[PDB]
Amino acid sequence: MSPNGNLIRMLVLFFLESELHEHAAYLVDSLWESSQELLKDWECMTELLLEEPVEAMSDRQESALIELMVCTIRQAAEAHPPVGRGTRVLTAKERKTQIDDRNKLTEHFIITLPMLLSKYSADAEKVANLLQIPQYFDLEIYSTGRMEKHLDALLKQIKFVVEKHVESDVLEACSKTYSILCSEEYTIQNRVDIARSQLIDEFVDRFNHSVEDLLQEEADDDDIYNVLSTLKRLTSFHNAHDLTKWDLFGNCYRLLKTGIEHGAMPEQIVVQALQCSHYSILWQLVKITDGSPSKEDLLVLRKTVKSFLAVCQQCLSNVNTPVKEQAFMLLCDLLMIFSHQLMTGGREGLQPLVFNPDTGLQSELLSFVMDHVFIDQEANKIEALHKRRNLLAAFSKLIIYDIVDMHAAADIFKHYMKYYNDYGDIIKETLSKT
Ligand SMILES: Cc1occc1C(=O)Nc1ccncc1
Repeated sequence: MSPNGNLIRMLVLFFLESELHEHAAYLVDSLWESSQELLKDWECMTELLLEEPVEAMSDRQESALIELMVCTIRQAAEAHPPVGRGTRVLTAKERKTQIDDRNKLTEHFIITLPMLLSKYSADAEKVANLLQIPQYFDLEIYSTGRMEKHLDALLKQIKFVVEKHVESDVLEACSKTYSILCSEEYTIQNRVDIARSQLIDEFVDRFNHSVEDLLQEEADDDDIYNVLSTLKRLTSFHNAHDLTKWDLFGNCYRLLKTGIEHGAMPEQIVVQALQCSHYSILWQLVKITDGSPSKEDLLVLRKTVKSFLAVCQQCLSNVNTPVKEQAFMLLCDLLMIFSHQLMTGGREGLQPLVFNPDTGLQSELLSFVMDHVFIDQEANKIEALHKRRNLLAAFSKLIIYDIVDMHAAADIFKHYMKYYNDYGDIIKETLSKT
């Protein structure tokens, strides 16, 4: 009870103080054969986190307990070592345990996860880590346990969280949590759908008034905060939720047009308005793949796509390189999606939606690569390199399927590989003689 609480308090200290385990997931996995009983005392944990002391817990150790708690909850639910330690056939008794564990952590965390979110509402890192939990719930128990009350509680708290936060980690964690609760059962489906589309509506109104405030305006620092703040939330959700019924593309399109014309739109507002527009378009495509869509259906989406390909192209010329990257990424996505590939799986109705990038665009997709993939000059650089890598791999796809001139490409890859082709073999010797 407090005998387990001491063992957990010390286990959190051995993790932080000793870089003998870097990764929580890996620590827990290693101790799992040997200390399963302790690592699934979930009441003991939620207690430590929620209770006031009689030695108090410091911000950093709390964070660590929460991260270890989630890792235990996974390993119990999945009943297999995490990604990186995997090698998968359970015995009668292993399976029987998995079922009993899942029941325990669900019954428990349904009750307690709302209270954890409550208490730690402003700690983005903590909230995002906590919201990884419902994915492991036996969601049917929101009916079985007559536990309707606690589902309202969770939803009340996910509201507070979205209303308080703008970090893309938190928001995404909030979007995924809805997707999980929202479609997993029918019993609960209806309830969640309502909470969601209320949450949305509130943020579309704010966004829309915020858009108007800004474009009508001299433009206040607040005018800029309000537009961005709301957009971010809607962009986050628009990935896994189909918000097409609210014409978001419309207002994003204006934001982007104003930033090109008068050239004075904040860089984060542009990037978000780009991403949000893209998500608008993919969900427009999905409805039009699955329906039996008419002529005008197609042609109205086409104009939307060309008017947007235009915006992304123009946005390559934005001063702020983050814009350029977003611009580029969406161009290299969209040009691939709205290729002739779109007439695979018998879907040759979609011919009018196909796009071939003109010369001027192809040349600017060659530009960016020389200017922003292949550049002259800690952990911010290994993360920066993997991105230019993705920007290039996304550009690679366009070259292979002849959507940009495959020879103009090759000549840039020639130019920058020059020293590998000129002096590489003489480097080869070196790393076999030293
Ligand atoms: C670091 C590196 O990256 C690519 C090539 C090399 C390289 O040549 N390293 C080296 C040269 C001479 N002695 C020892 C090592």
